[PDB]
Amino acid sequence: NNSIAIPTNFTISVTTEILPVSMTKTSVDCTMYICGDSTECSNLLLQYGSFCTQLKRALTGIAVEQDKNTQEVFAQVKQIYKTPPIKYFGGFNFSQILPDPSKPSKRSFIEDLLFNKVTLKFKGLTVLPPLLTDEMIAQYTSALLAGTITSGWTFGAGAALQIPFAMQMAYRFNGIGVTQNVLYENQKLIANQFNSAIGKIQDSLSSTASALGKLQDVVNHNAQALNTLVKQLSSKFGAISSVLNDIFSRLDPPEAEVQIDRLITGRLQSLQTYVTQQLIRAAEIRASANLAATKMSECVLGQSKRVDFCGKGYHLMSFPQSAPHGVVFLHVTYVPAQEKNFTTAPAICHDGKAHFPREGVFVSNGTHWFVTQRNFYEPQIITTDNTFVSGNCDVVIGIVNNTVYDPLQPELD
Amino acid sequence: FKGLTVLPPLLTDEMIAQYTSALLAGTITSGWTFGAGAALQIPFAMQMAYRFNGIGVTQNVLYENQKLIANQFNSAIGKIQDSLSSTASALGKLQDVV
Amino acid sequence: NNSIAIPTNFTISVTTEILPVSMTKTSVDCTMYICGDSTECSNLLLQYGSFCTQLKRALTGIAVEQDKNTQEVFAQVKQIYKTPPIKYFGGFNFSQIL
Amino acid sequence: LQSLQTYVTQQLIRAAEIRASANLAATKMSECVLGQSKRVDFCGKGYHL
Amino acid sequence: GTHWFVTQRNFYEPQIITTDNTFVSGNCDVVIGIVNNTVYDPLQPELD
Amino acid sequence: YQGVNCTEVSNVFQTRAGCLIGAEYVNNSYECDIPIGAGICASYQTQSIIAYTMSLGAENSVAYS
Ligand SMILES: *[C@@H]1O[C@H](CO)[C@@H](O[C@@H]2O[C@H](CO)[C@@H](O)[C@H](O)[C@H]2NC(C)=O)[C@H](O)[C@H]1NC(C)=O
Ligand SMILES: *[C@@H]1O[C@H](CO)[C@@H](O)[C@H](O)[C@H]1NC(C)=O
Ligand SMILES: *[C@@H]1O[C@H](CO)[C@@H](O)[C@H](O)[C@H]1NC(C)=O
Ligand SMILES: *[C@@H]1O[C@H](CO)[C@@H](O)[C@H](O)[C@H]1NC(C)=O
Ligand SMILES: *[C@@H]1O[C@H](CO)[C@@H](O)[C@H](O)[C@H]1NC(C)=O
Ligand SMILES: *[C@@H]1O[C@H](CO)[C@@H](O)[C@H](O)[C@H]1NC(C)=O
Ligand SMILES: *[C@@H]1O[C@H](CO)[C@@H](O)[C@H](O)[C@H]1NC(C)=O
Ligand SMILES: *[C@@H]1O[C@H](CO)[C@@H](O)[C@H](O)[C@H]1NC(C)=O
Ligand SMILES: *[C@@H]1O[C@H](CO)[C@@H](O)[C@H](O)[C@H]1NC(C)=O
Ligand SMILES: *[C@@H]1O[C@H](CO)[C@@H](O)[C@H](O)[C@H]1NC(C)=O
Ligand SMILES: *[C@@H]1O[C@H](CO)[C@@H](O)[C@H](O)[C@H]1NC(C)=O
Repeated sequence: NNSIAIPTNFTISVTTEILPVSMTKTSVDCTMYICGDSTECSNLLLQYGSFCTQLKRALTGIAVEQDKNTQEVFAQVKQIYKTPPIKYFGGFNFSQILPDPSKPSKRSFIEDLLFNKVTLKFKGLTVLPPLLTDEMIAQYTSALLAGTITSGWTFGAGAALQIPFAMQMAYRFNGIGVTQNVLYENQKLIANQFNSAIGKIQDSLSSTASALGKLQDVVNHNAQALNTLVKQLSSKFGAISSVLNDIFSRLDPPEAEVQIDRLITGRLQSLQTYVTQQLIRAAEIRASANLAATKMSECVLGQSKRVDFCGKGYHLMSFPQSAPHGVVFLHVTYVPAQEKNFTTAPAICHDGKAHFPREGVFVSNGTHWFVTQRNFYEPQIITTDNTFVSGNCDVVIGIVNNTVYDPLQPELD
Repeated sequence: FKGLTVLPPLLTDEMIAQYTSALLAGTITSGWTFGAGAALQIPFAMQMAYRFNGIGVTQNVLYENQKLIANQFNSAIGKIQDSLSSTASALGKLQDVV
Repeated sequence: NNSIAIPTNFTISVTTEILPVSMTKTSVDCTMYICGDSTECSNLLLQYGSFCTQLKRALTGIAVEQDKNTQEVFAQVKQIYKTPPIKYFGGFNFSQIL
Repeated sequence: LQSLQTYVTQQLIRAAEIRASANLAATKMSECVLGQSKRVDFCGKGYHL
Repeated sequence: GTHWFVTQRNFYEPQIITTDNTFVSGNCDVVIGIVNNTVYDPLQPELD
Repeated sequence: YQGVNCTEVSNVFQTRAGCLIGAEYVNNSYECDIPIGAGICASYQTQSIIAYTMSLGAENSVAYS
C-alpha cells in the first residue's frame, strides 16, 4: 500500500567497454596469385574479362572505408587542447589516464597495457599502412581528455569554457537528479571512491585473461582468411598436378589447356570468396565504428540520459582510451546503496486542502512526516515553500492528515 | 535427409518466458529503479504520478483522475487482445523469417 | 500571432511493436549432399581443397551469433524478480500480461 | 559446390540483417522498458509513459 | 476573453497570476505584444 | 612504389608506405589533400608536388584555475 525505499548512501563506479573501429587494409594482385612467373598463363588469364578490376575496386573501397571509420571516430575535436602543468583537480587523480610525463611513447599507462595485451609482401598478398599512426590517435585522445577535464561539456558545443572540476561534478549530480550540496559535503569521499575505482580498473585490465577478445577476434579472422587463401593455391582442382610448370612439362598444350582452365577457375573462385567475406566483415566493422562514434559524442562530449548507453547506473562522465584497432571507454556512473524503508503518502491534507510535494516525496519516519528527494535520503520540515496546494481533501485516495508549517506565521507582529 | 539438419536453440521458450516475467515483475513493483542498481519498491500510483511529471504534466492530474486513467488503460489492454487476434498480418515479420 | 490551443482532456493508448531477434540454426554435410554417400566420389571430393571447412566455420559462427542475439536481448536482468501474491496495483488490470 | 556456396553467402547476409534487428530490439528494451524515454516516436506514438 | 490566467502547456489548469508563478525581467517597453494586467501579491493582504 | 626500399630500383623520399619519386618533402604541416599513408600527405604547392606530415589541428590551451 504505502511502502517506499530510499537509498541513504551511494557508490560511484567505473566500467570498461571495448569496441573495434577498423581492420587491416589488404591489396591483392591477380596474376601473381593465380599464376605468377608464367607469361604463358598470363596470356590466357586476360580472356576472362574484367574480374580483376572488380576485385581491385572492392578491395580499394573497403580499404578507404577503414580510414573513413577512424577519422569519423577519433577526429571529433577541432583543436588540440592541453592539460595545465598543475595536475590538481580538487582531489581527483587522473594520472592513470593522462599521458606519461616521462614521454616514452606519449601514452597513458592504461593505454600501455592495452597496447601490450593485444597482438598487432606475401605471395601476391600485401597489407597497407593506415593513414593515422598510433601517435596521432593517442594525441587525439589526449586532446579529448584535456578538453573534457578542463572545460566539461562546453568544449564540444562551441567555445571551450573553463570551470573548476568540483563545480562540474556538482553540475553532473544536478543532471542525474541529486542536489549539489550532496557533492559539496562528500567531495573527499567521492574523490576517494573515484581513485579506488580507477585502481580497480587498472588491476582488472592487467589481470583478466580475455578482456580484449573483441580485437583478437578481428586479427585472427584476418589471419585465417589470408592463410586459407594462400593454402588453397596448392589444391589440384581436378588437374593432374597443382604446379603449372609441371603440367606444362608433362603434357601437350592442347590437352594442358583444359587443366590450365580448371586451375584458373578454382583459383578465381577462391579469390572471389575471399573478397566477398571481406566485404561482409567490412560492413560489420563499419557498423561497429558508427556505434563507437555515436558513443564518443554522446558519453564523452556530454551526459546521456539514455538508460544503459553509457554503462550501468546513472551516467556522470566517460573517458576515452586508445587500442590498436579500437577504442576503450571508461564510464563513471552513480549507483545508490544502503536503502531504507519508510511509509509514504500521496498528499498532505491541511486546512481542508491537498498539498503535493514540488520536487520530492513524502516520508513518515514512522511518526513524523518529512519531504525528501527521491535518489538520496535527506528529510526536511514540510512547509509552504516546498509544497503546492491544488484541490480539496476529498478527491485524493490515500491522503493523510498533518500540519504544514508557514514560514511567515511566526512574524505575527 | 540430404545432409541438412537443424540445431535446437540454447534457450527454451520457457526460459525466455521466465526472463520476461522477471522483467514485468521488476518494472511493475519497482519502477525504473531495478535497472540502475538496487530495486526499490514504490506504489504504482506514485510511480505513474512520477511518469506524468516526466512528460510535463503535474501529478495532481493523476491523483484526481486515477480512476479514469485506470479504466482507459484497462480498455486499451483489453482491446490489444482483439487487435492482435483479428489482424491476419500482425506477426508478418517472424512468419517472413520462418 | 495571438492565439493558442490547449488540450482539456487526454487519452492513454497502447500500441504493439514486433521485432525479430533470431533465426534458425542450420548445419550442412558436404559428402552427404554432394557425393550422395558414394565412395568413388568422396576420394575425388577431398581433392578440391578446404571449402568444407570454410562452410562449417561460417555456419557455426551464424549459430553462435543467433545464441548471442537471444542472450543480449532477453538476459538483461540480473535477478529473477517475483510479483506479490496479492495482485492489486491501485485499479490496474495486468492479468493479460502476467 | 557452387549451389552450396551461394546458400552460405545468402545465410551470412540474412544473419547480418537479423543481428541489426536484434541490436535494435535490445536498445528498445533498455530504453523503453527499464526507463522512460524522451526520444520522439522511439517507444510509440505520443508522450511515452 | 475577459480575464488572464496561467496554465501549464499540456493541460488546461487556469491559475491566478501571482508573484509566485511569474518573474520580473526589465521594463515593459521592449517585449513586442506585452499587454496590460494586474499581478496579485499574496503577501500584502496578510500584512505581516 | 609500395613496400619497396628504393635504395633498390626529381626528389626521392622514403616513407613507411613506400618510396616516393617526384615529390619534395617540406617540414611545414598542412591539412591532408592527397593521403599517401603512414601520416604523410601530398598536395600541389601552387607550382610543384610537395609531401608533408598532416596537422591534426590548431594548438590550444585552456586557462584552468
Ligand atoms: C475525458 O475523456 C474521457 C474518455 O472519453 C471521458 O470519460 C468518459 O465519460 C463518458 C461520459 O461521462 C463515459 O460514458 C465514458 O465511459 C467515459 N470513458 C471512460 C474510459 O471512463 C471523460 O468524461 C472526459 N472528460 C472531460 C472533462 O472531457
Ligand atoms: C492500499 O494503499 C493505497 C495507498 O495509500 C490506498 O489508497 C488503498 O486504499 C490501500 N488499500 C487497502 C485495501 O488497504
Ligand atoms: C595519483 O595516483 C598515483 C598512483 O596511485 C600516485 O602515485 C600519485 O601520487 C597520485 N597523485 C597524487 C597527487 O598523490
Ligand atoms: C523495511 O525496513 C524497516 C526498517 O525501518 C524494517 O523494520 C522492515 O522490516 C523492512 N521491510 C522489508 C519488507 O524489508
Ligand atoms: C524519527 O523517528 C525516530 C524513531 O521513531 C525518532 O526517535 C525521531 O525523533 C524521529 N525524528 C524526528 C525529527 O522526530
Ligand atoms: C483529518 O482531519 C479532519 C478534521 O480536520 C477529519 O474530518 C478527517 O476525518 C481526518 N482524516 C483522517 C484520515 O482521519
Ligand atoms: C499578426 O498578424 C497579422 C496578419 O498578418 C498582422 O497584421 C499583425 O501585424 C501581426 N501582429 C504582430 C504583433 O506582428
Ligand atoms: C483485471 O483485469 C483482468 C483481465 O480481464 C480481470 O480478469 C481481473 O479480474 C481484473 N482485476 C480485478 C481485481 O477484477
Ligand atoms: C498600459 O498602461 C500604461 C499605464 O498604466 C499606459 O501608459 C499604456 O498605454 C497601456 N497600454 C495599453 C496597450 O493600453
Ligand atoms: C630501407 O633501408 C635502409 C637501409 O637498409 C633502412 O635504414 C630503412 O629503415 C629502410 N626502410 C624501411 C621502411 O624499412
Ligand atoms: C626538412 O627538414 C629536414 C631535416 O633537417 C631537412 O633535411 C630538409 O632539407 C627540410 N626541408 C625543407 C623543405 O625545409
